[PDB]
Amino acid sequence: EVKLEESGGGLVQPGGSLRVSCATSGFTFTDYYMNWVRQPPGKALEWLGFIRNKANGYTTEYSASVKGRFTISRDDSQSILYLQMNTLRAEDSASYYCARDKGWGYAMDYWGQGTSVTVSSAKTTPPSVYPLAPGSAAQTNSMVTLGCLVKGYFPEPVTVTWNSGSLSSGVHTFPAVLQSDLYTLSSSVTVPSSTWPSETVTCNVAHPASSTKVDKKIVPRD
Amino acid sequence: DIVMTQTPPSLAVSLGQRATISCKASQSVDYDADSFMHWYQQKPGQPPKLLIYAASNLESGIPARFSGSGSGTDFTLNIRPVEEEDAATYYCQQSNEDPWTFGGGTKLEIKRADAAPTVSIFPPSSEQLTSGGASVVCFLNNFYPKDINVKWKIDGSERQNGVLNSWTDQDSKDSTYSMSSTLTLTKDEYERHNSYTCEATHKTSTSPIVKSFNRNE
Amino acid sequence: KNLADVAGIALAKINNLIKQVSAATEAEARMTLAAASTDHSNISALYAAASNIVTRCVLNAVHALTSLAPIALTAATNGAKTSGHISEVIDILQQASTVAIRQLYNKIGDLEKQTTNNCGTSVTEVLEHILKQEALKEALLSIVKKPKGAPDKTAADELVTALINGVVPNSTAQTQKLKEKILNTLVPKLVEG
Repeated sequence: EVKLEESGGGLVQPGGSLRVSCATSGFTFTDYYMNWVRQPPGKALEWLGFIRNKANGYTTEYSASVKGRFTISRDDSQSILYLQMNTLRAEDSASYYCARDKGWGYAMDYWGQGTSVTVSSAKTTPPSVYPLAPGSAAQTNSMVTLGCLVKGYFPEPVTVTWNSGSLSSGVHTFPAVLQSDLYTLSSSVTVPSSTWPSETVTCNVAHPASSTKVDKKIVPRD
Repeated sequence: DIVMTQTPPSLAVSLGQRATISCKASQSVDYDADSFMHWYQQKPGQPPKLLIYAASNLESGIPARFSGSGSGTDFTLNIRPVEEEDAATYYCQQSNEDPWTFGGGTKLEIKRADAAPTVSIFPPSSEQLTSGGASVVCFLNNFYPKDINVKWKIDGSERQNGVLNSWTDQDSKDSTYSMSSTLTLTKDEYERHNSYTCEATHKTSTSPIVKSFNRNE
Repeated sequence: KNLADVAGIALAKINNLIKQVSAATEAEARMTLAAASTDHSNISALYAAASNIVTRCVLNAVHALTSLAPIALTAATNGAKTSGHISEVIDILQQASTVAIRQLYNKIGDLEKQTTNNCGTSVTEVLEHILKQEALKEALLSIVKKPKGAPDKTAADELVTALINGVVPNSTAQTQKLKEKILNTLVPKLVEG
């Protein structure tokens, strides 16, 4: 039904600018107030501002942390919401959420998936993707666990799927760890021993900031 | 300029029991008898979901297990009975005075029966060795509670440096945790030794779960 | 002197009640003009509920004044004086040139008892009191309700805006925020059905 998506996130240099946008469908965009909310990694939600509808003058409210640097605007013809960010700082790095207001600057009843912004002077590094196959020390058991290691990328996030999403249960993707200004994560998957290695198992790693899509097949070791 | 204080910061509740999370406002967020306090649920990596608006109104589509109460400066959110899907962080928000502010959040953990981890170890891939690095990876999957200790032993002696651990958030379906432990060495240091073991000590057993491999096969 | 202290308190209350009747009747005047200029069945029913509230502010404030003035006059001058416009006597008493004071102090404590039930001292203030009342909210929701589907939220916006332009013609940031606050307090009832 109601759908809001966020787009435009990426890596920005300190002091730079970025515009994120929110495409909405499934409701009469013109009748609703719209909000922007952000959440820095590992921190609390933070309200940024809202924009009024046509009936109430298209005016805006902002939090003080963002007043003067950010500008919220909307396009009623295309039912799209914008947030324009200027003079970005490192602590502006967060996931930015577009959220529809339930009233007139009230509660937020619908939220988008969010778009990620990283403000940093380090540059984009594509990940190294290594397959993790059993060492054949504990050869047999009915369920076998495979993995793949995603090392040395920047910025977050990366997406990991197994067999193009067809293998979704029994998957654990672990949160990235930052060392030396590069992130590393790993992902495990467990499959029946009757299905590997007789059938193929591939982990698919996507890093939008580098526009890279990488597939690694898990082949038995050596 | 209203500050929101949630208590407790962390809470563990058994299935079927009651969870109570409280928000205390630095000044009143009410307008006469009408409240401007709202509650949100956020599962890890997902967008927040509105549960209760104006202190006590249950938003459409939200199960009756959630309820809110309070007035003026003190409010509570109630979950009865608690279910596995409730593993999440909960936020209060006030829209009484500009700017709107959020509480710091309360993480709810759902208790379950103790479960031992499933452990598997992986040698460095040949693709990574060519670049000069060597990562040994140990997965510890689907255990509870979250507290766990991993030791690495190279040729029988404990190694403390180059070890990085990462926990998943509590699973929404089975209420377990998983963790990955990565020991990264140089290719030169890796090829100097033969036997590599990760040892997991968890409340479910006094003896550790040990998985290992030998580098020459 | 103790009479010069209470005389100052009585005159401050009399001046405040006089400004209450001025603000409330000024709201009523703009509402009656706004009701006569426009020919809609719906918005006129709002002015009916609003006028009944504003007039009753005036009746209450005048009732308090006419009760307080003879009381203040007896205290300021113990010699028999019970007439209106005592403003001159307590004012000069307050500057220069006990039973009745006790009588007065109680009436002032009695008056503030009803300080919570007092509409504004300005036209913006009385307007805020109008929208806070259940009688106006009850009238507004009955107009926007539909028998089948949900009550119309866009019409509630329009009716409150027209009312706000009846009482306060020049829009302010406070008027906009006041309009949003009242409409927000009704959000639970505009989603029923």
